[PDB]
Amino acid sequence: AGLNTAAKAKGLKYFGSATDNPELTDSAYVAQLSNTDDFGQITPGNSMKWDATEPSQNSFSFANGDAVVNLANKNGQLMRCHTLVWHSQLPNWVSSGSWTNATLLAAMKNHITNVVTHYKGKCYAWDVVNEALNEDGTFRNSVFYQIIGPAYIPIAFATAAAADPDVKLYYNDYNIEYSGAKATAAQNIVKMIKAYGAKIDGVGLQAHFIVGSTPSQSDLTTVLKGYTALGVEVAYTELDIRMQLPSTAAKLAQQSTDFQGVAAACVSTTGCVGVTIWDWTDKYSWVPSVFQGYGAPLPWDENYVKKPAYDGLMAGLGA
Ligand SMILES: O[C@@H]1[C@@H](O)[C@H](O[C@@H]2CO[C@H](O)[C@H](O)[C@H]2O)OC[C@H]1O
Ligand SMILES: *[C@@H]1O[C@H](CO)[C@@H](O)[C@H](O)[C@H]1NC(C)=O
Repeated sequence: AGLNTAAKAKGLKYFGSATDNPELTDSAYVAQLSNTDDFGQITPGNSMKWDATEPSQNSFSFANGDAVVNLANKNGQLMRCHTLVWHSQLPNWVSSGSWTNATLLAAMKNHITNVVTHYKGKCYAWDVVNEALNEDGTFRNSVFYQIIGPAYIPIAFATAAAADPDVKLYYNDYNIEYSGAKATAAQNIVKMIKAYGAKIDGVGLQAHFIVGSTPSQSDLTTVLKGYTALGVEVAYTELDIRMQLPSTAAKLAQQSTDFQGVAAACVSTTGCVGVTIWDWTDKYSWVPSVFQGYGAPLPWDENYVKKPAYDGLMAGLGA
């Protein structure tokens, strides 16, 4: 009957979607987000990030994150929880701080423990560290890397695992879905976390792709299997396939095949537990405001009508 039923028929745990709190007032939107034929899983796009959950040091704020969890709960949908440690969407107090390793570590760990404990039992997975890599596979020079060094990564994982030993702990990034230095470096992150003795369960592959320039199914699959070989699971976490505007029939058809290969790569890899799209309607995509001249990235259009990419996903899921 839909993306989520099809995914689960093939052994995935879910097909899901991100959302954000302003969208939850739109009844037609909510009705489709709440359609469990299509979505068995939800990710909050913004309300579990650091700025949203710890706007001042030791002063936590969960209303907006909780409202997304309550909608998934109402629907019987799983949650992915996103994201504990990331260089973006930090509150001023983190980015402007005069830190030592000891004082930043205490603040980071306190952030993790409080947010993960708050959501204990409520998340299928956490994206514990997000976007820690440069494109060449070096570490991104965030505040956390500059002050703490590489250890911030395993320390973050270990702190999350202490707070909630059951939730799947993921490393999440973009441009780690195709073969190259960045994906190799993401494998090396998995290895490093375990060499520290810390827990990592999954690799999250954002999958912000471009129509006509999407990784092939074969390379996607090689990359997925390069992570599952390490003894972790994998998921596509933020799938969207942005097109160079204007939209045309031919671009919409290409977009379909591009989405199809992503779904099919996940099915083909035992250990790929699911796909989440970064919202589901073009109306609410983050893409146009960030990638100038691109848009129409999702399987429904801006009036909530299915595009050819819906069918491409269904075909890649073998439905
Ligand atoms: O802020 C980051 C964006 O930079 C990231 O942009 C990448 C750039 O490389 C490719 O173009 C990839 O397709 C895009 O998504 O996307 C995640 C976001 O948080
Ligand atoms: C910060 O402290 C931890 C020990 O808590 C350590 O693993 C790491 O090397 C330190 N980093 C730096 C840059 O001093």
